[PDB]
Amino acid sequence: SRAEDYEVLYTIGTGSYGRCQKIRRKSDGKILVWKELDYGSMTEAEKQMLVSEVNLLRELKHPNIVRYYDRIIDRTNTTLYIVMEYCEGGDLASVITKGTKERQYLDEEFVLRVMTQLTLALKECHRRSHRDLKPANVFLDGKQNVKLGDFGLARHDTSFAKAFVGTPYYMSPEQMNSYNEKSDIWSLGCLLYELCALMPPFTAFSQKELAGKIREGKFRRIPYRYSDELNEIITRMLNLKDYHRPSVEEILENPLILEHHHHHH
Repeated sequence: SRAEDYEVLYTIGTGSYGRCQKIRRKSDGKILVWKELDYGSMTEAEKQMLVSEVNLLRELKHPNIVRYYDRIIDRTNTTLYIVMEYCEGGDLASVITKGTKERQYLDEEFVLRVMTQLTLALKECHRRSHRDLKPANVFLDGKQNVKLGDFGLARHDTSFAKAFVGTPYYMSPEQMNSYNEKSDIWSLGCLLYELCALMPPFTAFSQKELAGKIREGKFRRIPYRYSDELNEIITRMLNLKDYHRPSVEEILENPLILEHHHHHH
């Protein structure tokens, strides 16, 4: 409830909408993070819609979704802190960057973990109907656990540029032309493909050239070090027809997915 109940260790990264900080809860020394959000320029309406979301966030409890812990308001600096689980392994974008730098591909076992644990995260999200599946929104803890952590809450000058300058590599064909769970399967397919090939399935120097590419639905096979089975399931998620993509259930029924690919806390 109070900011004094925690101690900032250090700033992990400055988000587009405020700092993320590694913090220690005083009572037990529990290592955590919080997101620093300056609501000083918000309207009474934005702050109510902002509350609605913190509450929905509060309501997710899943091993494969970044755990919400606490809210804190510091009215003196008009700062809202959102306390969250600390994920020691960082995000998947950094992992993918690392794979490029060191010119080495990620173990198939790792891809299976992300596939399994992210699919389970999606199924939870779907059940409760922010689940945008970019590498930067997916985290690893210290026990080979994978957690989804889209923090769209934080979303207008810096939200305009990000929506406008940013390239929609993961945009399904349908969403190019409402809610559609099969659109999330496509995004997952794009994510896992990039985890394998270290580049997105569709790439372009223009959103129009990217739309054309996406509409054809053609991409390179992932590297040959990855099994034909893994390539099949990923290819299936990248199908042009939403109804040809696997459901969450069909994905988890795949013989590739074993117990040890699931979370272990």
